[PDB]
Amino acid sequence: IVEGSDAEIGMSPWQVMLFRKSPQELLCGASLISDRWVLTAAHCLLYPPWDKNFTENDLLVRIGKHSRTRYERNIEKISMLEKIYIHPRYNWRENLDRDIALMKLKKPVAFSDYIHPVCLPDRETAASLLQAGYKGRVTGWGNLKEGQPSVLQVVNLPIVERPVCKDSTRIRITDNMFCAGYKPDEGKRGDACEGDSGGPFVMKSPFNNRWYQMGIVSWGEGCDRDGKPGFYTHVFRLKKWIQKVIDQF
Amino acid sequence: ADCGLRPLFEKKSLEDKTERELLESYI
Ligand SMILES: *C[C@@](*)(O)[C@H](CCCNC(N)=[NH2+])NC(=O)[C@@H]1CCCN1C(=O)[C@H](N)Cc1ccccc1
Repeated sequence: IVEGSDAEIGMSPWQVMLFRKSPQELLCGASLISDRWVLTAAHCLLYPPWDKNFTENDLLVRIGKHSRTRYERNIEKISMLEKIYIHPRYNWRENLDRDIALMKLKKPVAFSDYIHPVCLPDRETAASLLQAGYKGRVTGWGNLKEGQPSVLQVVNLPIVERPVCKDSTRIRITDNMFCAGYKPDEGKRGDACEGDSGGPFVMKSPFNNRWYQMGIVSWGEGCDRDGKPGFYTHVFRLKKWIQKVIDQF
Repeated sequence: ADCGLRPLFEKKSLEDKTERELLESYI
């Protein structure tokens, strides 16, 4: 996260950290959507151009973790993966379309003041919340510049009008993505960065006071460059897939 | 379901330091 601020304790309880089991290595961000399901970006698990193709056995996940240094004992939880599911039409060759993956935990995580799942948008929550100018919040332990923090980083960013996102990049953009960021002439800056993929773009519902995950950090060009808003997987547009995976029948 | 509500914030009827920026963006 570029130009963000240290996270307050317990402010992003659904935050998940995806680590390589051996050697120990922070790979990406993620999010808790149930006590057994973790949502992330597909490229955090499968990306041939970078020699990436992990299996369940290769990874682990940490939840409720506030310091990358310290080990808040009865606060953070470590879980192994039972199974990995990557969107079938995930396009890693061209534009990262449908950059989304689901990781089923071996065993359920008990909810606490420091660990809680984020809500997935229903049709009308998306309809009202997904508007250019409306701000969402992105969180992550990735790079602070185009190393990384000792504490979770947080940054609030405005959703950018599709025509503007499309004009900002040569990558063939799709409806399954959206971009967010500040205008060059506007003062504040901010963006996600490498290491942040898989992390949640969340919004608070003014209707029921709940936080909903509207996107997943997916990609960008550099980090926090003027005129270069970062991109996110559009969670609601891919909800049917998430449903068929979690509710196989 | 039990989601989107944080024990140390919404459940305590306490806002975090920057969530007003989000609410205000809706206007
Ligand atoms: C895996 C993630 O950590 C990372 C997020 C980067 C966010 N950038 C900003 N500024 N918000 N994703 C990536 O790095 C992705 C994965 C593959 C390459 N990639 C990129 O962002 C490239 N820089 C651009 C790109 C290449 C191929 C297809 C789509 C985009």
